[PDB]
Amino acid sequence: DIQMTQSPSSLSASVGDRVTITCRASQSVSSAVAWYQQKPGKAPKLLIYSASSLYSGVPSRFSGSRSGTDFTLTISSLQPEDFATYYCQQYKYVPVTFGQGTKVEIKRTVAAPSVFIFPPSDSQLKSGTASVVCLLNNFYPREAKVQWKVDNALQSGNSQESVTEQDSKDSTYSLSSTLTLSKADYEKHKVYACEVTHQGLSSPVTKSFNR
Amino acid sequence: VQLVESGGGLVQPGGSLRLSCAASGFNVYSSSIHWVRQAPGKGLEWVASISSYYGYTYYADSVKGRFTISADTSKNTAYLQMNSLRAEDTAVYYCARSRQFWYSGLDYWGQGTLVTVSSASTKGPSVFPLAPSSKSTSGGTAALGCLVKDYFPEPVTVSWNSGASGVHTFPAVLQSSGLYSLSSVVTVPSSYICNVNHKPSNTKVDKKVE
Amino acid sequence: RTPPSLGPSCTTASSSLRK
Amino acid sequence: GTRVFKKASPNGKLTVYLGKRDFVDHIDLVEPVDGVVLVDPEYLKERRVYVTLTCAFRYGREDLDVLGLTFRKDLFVANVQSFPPAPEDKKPLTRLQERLIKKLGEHAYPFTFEIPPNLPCSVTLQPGPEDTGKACGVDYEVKAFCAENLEEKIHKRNSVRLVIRKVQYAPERPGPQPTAETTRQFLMSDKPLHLEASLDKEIYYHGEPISVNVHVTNNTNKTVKKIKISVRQYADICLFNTAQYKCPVAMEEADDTVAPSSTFCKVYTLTPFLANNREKRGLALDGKLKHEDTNLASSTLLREEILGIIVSYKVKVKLVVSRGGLLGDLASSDVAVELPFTLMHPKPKEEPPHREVPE
Repeated sequence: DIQMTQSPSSLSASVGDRVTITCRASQSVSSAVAWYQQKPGKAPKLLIYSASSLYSGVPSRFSGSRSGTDFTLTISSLQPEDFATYYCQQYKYVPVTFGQGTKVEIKRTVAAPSVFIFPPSDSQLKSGTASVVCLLNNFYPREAKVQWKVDNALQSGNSQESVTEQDSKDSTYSLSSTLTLSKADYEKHKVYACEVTHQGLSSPVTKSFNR
Repeated sequence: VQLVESGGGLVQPGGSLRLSCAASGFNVYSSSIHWVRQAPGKGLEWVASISSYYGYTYYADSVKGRFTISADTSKNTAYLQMNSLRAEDTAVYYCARSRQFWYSGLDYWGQGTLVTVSSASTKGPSVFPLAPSSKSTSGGTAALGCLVKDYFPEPVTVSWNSGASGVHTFPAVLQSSGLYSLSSVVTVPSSYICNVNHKPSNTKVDKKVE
Repeated sequence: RTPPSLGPSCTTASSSLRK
Repeated sequence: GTRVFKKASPNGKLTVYLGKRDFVDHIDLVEPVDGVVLVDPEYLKERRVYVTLTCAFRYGREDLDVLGLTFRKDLFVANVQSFPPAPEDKKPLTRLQERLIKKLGEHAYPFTFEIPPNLPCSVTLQPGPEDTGKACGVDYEVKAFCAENLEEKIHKRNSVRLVIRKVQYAPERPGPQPTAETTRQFLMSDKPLHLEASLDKEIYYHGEPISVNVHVTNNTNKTVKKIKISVRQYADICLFNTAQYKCPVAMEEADDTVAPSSTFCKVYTLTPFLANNREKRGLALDGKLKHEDTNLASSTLLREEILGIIVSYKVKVKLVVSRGGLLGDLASSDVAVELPFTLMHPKPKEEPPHREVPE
């Protein structure tokens, strides 16, 4: 078929920057290209068609371009509204095919994570398994490493992260990391610590507990 | 002037489902109608289209043989009937609209309908507390929370203090057990309950922390 | 006579024009 | 507006550039047909290159049995001797031609065709399985070839041929609402059967439903046994000998009866579309370029006969009325009314797609 590879695939900038997304097509698709914005948990919306025509009700700042098999979407100055993911679509050949997306975020000044740790509850221990939850709150950028050391030991595939989208009045992400053990395993050891690394905190922080 | 999809829930592997998309306020013979699926965080995949003006239907080779797009133009609705379903076809399926004369992108999308496909009994969570502590307090701010773990159908919702600025509810994760886990927390000072609910289980549990 | 033609020459294509 | 159409002669020697394939007829003015023709690096062997725009009627012959065979009869032919340029023929370039020459050089020879405005739009007549060759109806074609004189037998590989369409679009202002009414008086009384009908509006777009308001005042002793609503395409075809047909393209047969001394008011809604009209060979469609689907043909618009294929539409509303009475079943009692309307595309912003754009 036609592969439509969006180049940048993720990119940071601030309200008023001039961003450009690109999308290269496997072969000549003429100008049969559309561009789409999708906000999280919400259905994709149509921005540009025929590669260069602005859809009705779309801000002037969005612009489509074409150079043979290469297509660009530029935004001349980001607004608070239009922080989302963007796909290109060729529609010159069944099967029409999209791209992988390009996430655009706020690119604020760095902010450290409010890092915590939560032991498991009495309610959950009576159930036969133990989850212990480390929380990273209100930080930028999104990148962050978390390591669970139970008795200063590497988490051997027993943890799981999860993270929101950044957008808020303060432009920051948050992230939880959940280590899940069976009560049998949990009660053996005593030292449950969570080490966090982030480019807003020099010396890697470690919260712990014993219960 | 809207699209609204219907059907769509949990069905065992190899089974079947039929989605309907009720097209409100535009002329079905001057528009083409498509389904587009988006797995959990993985982009957009066209699956099928139909032209009622011309009586033609088109498919992706992935769903050929087991998906069928139909239209009942009397009711302004279209259908995607889905048999022989895998886990892979789990996604948020979207009903999107196209201008028939002539195709200028998908200019209107439906709110989506979720269709999970797993062997997993439709089980509800067991909420648990995250008590505020010295190991969770920072500069006048102490974080409380709730853990929602081991629910089988995707959609859950969490309110804090019954409609009550500082709450983060996290995207859920799937674990080796095929159940869903997630958490929600709240920033609050050193001086509350969590309204959790899974519609697919018919269970609302508002636990409290301390 | 008047011209006859048979059955269903190059493909039509496009090229760039600068503004 | 940065892309232009191109096509080359099979042997490369000649290439034709155009800014579009569809040239809009706005009734009093038609978009001119302007492009350039490029003569190659002495691939050229001939001593002159002309370009010709032909409006032609294309048809197959019923009396024969040669699948794919068609004949093109010219209705309007224009020429330009653009290579070499002919003096006493100075013309100013369009902006499109000026750009194309900068892009290509002095060997890109221009041509401009103004189209006579009293010519038929591009229309294609619906083929059937048997019809395997080219699309019958009315088509435009720009032809570029290189030959000694205009008498020379033109080799096919020394030439290039491009289909172009002449198209109209819906008017800005809709006409007056379509209303109609007829009264039938019967033999021994003067209390009439009255049929009033109306459309919701005068201009409709392809695929758009058509709402028919029907008001029957039946003052008679007869009974209306059925009510038939049909959308009809009318085609007036002129090629020295004229022809004409009216073909129902959508139809509802309501078993809605009107009693004696009864009124009856009901809205009916019909939507003309091609899918349930594929059996109708010869039905008029908007012009095809090669073989892609087009819609039921749009209404021909005309200034206040003419060659080609003139299309127009009417709703018909017919009351089927019981018989008996004085004359048994010998005389019809039926009552009908016809409601003209315009069926077209809205004016676009960009030139409509050449082919099936999701192909």
